[PDB]
Amino acid sequence: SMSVKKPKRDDSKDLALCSMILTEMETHEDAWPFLLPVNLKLVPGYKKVIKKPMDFSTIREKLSSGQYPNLETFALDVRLVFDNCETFNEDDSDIGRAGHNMRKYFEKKWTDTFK
Repeated sequence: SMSVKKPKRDDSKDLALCSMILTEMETHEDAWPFLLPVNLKLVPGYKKVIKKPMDFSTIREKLSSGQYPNLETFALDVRLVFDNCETFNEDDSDIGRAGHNMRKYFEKKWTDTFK
């Protein structure tokens, strides 16, 4: 509360560390469904159904330009990518499986880097 603070967690490396995680996600072989924004002209149903599209290239631009106020807002956009994928793709599809794999990969990197 006022003039009463928990000890200051060092967040000075968070930008660099999120960048490295994002690099590792970018270079994963199952990243291909997620590298660029879904083409909203060419994928029927996407625009109406997925209220907040997100992809790695959009996260990367947001990261590079100081649009994440903290590491939790960064994790929320990464998770959004996978939540969107699950909303639109069957579990038993290449893209559906890619999404589950990438989410797993991300969550472990996140835990090991920050928890």
